[PDB]
Amino acid sequence: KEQNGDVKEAASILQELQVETYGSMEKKERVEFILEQMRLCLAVKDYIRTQIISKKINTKFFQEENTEKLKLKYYNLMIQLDQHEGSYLSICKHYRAIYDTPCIQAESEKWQQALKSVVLYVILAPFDNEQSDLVHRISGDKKLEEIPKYKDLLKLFTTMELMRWSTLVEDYGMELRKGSLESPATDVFGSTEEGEKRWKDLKNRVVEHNIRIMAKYYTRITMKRMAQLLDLSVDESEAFLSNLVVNKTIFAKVDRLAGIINFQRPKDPNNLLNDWSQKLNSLMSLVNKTTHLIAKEEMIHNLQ
Amino acid sequence: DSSIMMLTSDQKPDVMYADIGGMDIQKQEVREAVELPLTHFELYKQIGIDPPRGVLMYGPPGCGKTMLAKAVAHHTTAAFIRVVGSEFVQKYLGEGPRMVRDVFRLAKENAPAIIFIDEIDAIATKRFDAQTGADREVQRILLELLNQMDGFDQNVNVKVIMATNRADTLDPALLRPGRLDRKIEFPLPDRRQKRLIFSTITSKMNLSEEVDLEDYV
Amino acid sequence: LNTPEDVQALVSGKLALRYAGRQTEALKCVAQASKNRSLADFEKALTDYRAELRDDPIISTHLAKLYDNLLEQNLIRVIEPFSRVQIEHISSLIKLSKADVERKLSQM
Amino acid sequence: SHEDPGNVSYSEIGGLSEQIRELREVIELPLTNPELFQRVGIIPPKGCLLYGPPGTGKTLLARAVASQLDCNFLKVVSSSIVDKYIGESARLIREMFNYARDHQPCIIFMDEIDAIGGRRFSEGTSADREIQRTLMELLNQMDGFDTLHRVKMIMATNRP
Amino acid sequence: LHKNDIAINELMKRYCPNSVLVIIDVKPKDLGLPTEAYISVEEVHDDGTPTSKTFEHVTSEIGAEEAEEVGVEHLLRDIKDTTVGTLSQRITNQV
Amino acid sequence: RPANHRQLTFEEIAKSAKITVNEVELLVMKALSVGLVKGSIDEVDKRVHMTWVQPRVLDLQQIKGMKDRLEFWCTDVKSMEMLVEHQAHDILT
Repeated sequence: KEQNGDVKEAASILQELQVETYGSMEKKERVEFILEQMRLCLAVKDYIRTQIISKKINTKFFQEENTEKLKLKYYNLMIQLDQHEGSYLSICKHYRAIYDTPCIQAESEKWQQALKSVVLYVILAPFDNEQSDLVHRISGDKKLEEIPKYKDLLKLFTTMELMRWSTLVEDYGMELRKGSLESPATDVFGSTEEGEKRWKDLKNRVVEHNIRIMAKYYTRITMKRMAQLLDLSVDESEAFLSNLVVNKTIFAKVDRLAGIINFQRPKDPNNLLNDWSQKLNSLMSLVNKTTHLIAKEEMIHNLQ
Repeated sequence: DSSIMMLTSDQKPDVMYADIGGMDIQKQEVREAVELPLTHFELYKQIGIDPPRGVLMYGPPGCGKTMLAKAVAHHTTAAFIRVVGSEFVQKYLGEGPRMVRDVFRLAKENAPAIIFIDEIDAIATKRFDAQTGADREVQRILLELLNQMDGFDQNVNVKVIMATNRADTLDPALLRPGRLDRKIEFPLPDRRQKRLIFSTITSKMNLSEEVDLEDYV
Repeated sequence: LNTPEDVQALVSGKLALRYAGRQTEALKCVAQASKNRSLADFEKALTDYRAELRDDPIISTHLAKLYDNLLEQNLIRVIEPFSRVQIEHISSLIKLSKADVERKLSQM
Repeated sequence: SHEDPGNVSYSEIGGLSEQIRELREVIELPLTNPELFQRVGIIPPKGCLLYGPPGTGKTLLARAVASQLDCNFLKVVSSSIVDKYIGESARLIREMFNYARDHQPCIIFMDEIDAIGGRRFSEGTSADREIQRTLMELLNQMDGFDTLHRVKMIMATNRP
Repeated sequence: LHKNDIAINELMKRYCPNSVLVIIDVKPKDLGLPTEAYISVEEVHDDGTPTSKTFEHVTSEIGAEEAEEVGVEHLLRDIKDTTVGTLSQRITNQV
Repeated sequence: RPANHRQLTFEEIAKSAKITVNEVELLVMKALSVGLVKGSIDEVDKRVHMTWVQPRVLDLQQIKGMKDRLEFWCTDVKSMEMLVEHQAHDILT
């Protein structure tokens, strides 16, 4: 409080944390004091000092059940800690722990920004199983689908609507203008920092999603028509597909001499399932056609 | 079955051959005794050597006896069996015979089985019960051990090794060349294996950047 | 040994700084070139100090760091081909050294 | 196993100076965080020996923090390993550990390390290596060769 | 099938809800398959009548049980299991 | 269209679809995402590839397809099954 502290005041309190843990019985005073050195070491700019002291934070469990919403209200401070130094799967539990204070506050402003901060981070999360059910867990809010950007956001989630990226840039660059609510748009888009890497993460998502659905929908395709149908440039697809091959999880194929490129099976090594599919699948359905067309013969021969 | 059975399934002892600190005496000779004759058997053929029966390692307790044995178990090739000498002795004054029955029939039941016997106590069990103070008991299980030491086949590929610092309840007929031939006694420390082992133990602890360890060599 | 951090820390040692000179400059430049695996830096500061480079008769360790790095470089450059590949696909994807840094890949 | 009672306070008699703090380090803190020891790479503190007087540092004043912690507090009075079919000793060592490591940070507690009814003789006739091989297979399945997942040994005796 | 089928369907459903009747033949010289199985559900129609309990068909099949051919396969004696390669599949082909 | 042409052009698509030459890729990839057909289109020449589909009846009461394919196939595999019998005449022996 003298000079609003510094690193050397923080250097006092960091050795004055490890002593003051285990002497007496305490649950809450260390939490509502434990906020202080974490908002110090976020301003010490290191963020691995923040993760060292986060390794000091996480070792205290049973932090729910503090009576009269006392640390549920501290959850705004714990997310204020874990805002920057949390990656895009840390933001999932982060932005679902954001809901606990507006859970009973009903709050048509801070629960409204709880709605927007719980809607605007699913795309930020990578392509994983947790995306695949978090899109169904954002399914279940009541006034979030009143926001048409939730309709746009669920519209991005199943083949993403083969579109122009800048139209979605319109629809989601309106959100920094939108309302008094601006901080989810700050955290995702209105940042000249990690949020600009979230802009480029949305770039990653749109070209990566063109890969995700079109790598199913490829038989033969030209190079530059792809490159301009990826909502981006032609020669820039050199780097913009070298990243998608250090993605290294799609086996692919390209030709630069003729442009005919292709994402497909490893070049028909096993010819069997053509025979198996046709004969077994369809023609055993056809030998079932005997078994159930005599049944439908009995259907029509009810009245015949 | 052998202590569970035949290098009890999943257990690497997780002591690296590289984790051993410069034992160019120990590693080379133990390699020649056990790790080599499984591989280059035709050189033993081509020179007609009749390879050695079993190394007798000893020395100070903690210069890498059990470490080296468990490290050969870590980097084994054949059917190793980990055996502690008296973890399963069952007051049969002469269960060492049933041990060697397991050895025989399980080394030819498996691939040749390499069996190290740790904590050599298998002569002196706890229900010594005869006339004088286990003179003829310890002596009878020693001479019994000798009886199932002289006639394996010279060709039953079982590597037998002993490691304690106590050859006093052990018969000095076990030191006749032909049975426990290889004499190796380990150095206590020495110089430059302080360098080697001071380097190797720091493979995981994270070394605060100038706190050096040549001073301690 | 492939521990370049300790090469840095032990040219930073006190007796290395007691008997410093030019062969330690060769060791430090080759050390940083191995620390960052820059093959151009490696070959460059290799050729710069040839009179001190003879005193290691094992240039095979050096050209094997070249070679044994170039293995996994052509591994990450034999899987990178099927995304958007360029001029020859078999000659000059290899970091465009001059045009003919190979007879190495083809030699392998 | 689970006849094991507890104390109605941490201070059932008194004298908790090193007791609370050092027993707290030897049990509870690396079970909360193994990565601190994984800056070094070693298992958790291999366990003190509560020796001293028979009854202020032997069986009483042993369950102070145990009352507070309540994780895997079993009893081993170490007479149950000296068996009938004498190789059931090591089998019941397996039955001790392979039943213990469920409550995952385990409390290996052993009052009266060498306990059977009566007194003990010396290094002559049969007051012998029962204890040594039994105790080395104990130490075998305690640490050294075989253990798993932040199990805390606690030895507590002065009788043997 | 006939019209009384739905009446004994009405009474067979009150004993078991998912009941199933069996159309048989007394002399199957068939392809062949053995006797039939239905399923009685209510789909009523596109017509708007009171409830139509029209007989839907269950695909019928046959299982097996230990010790139930002991004398019968002994009497036939014409049992030929392992000959697939000349006849047992050309019968299926023809069929 | 009377198949055996399944890998085909694009101008009939851009003519019957009342769409242009350019907007057939949106067409085919969105129509695959709908779920009435599942064939991965040869996109390099705008060449169609198709799968399972939903019918709207054949020749006016299905005369022609039924006869000339179904009964033609009937006598095909029936008579060549008789030929299987003819060469397999006494291999049952």
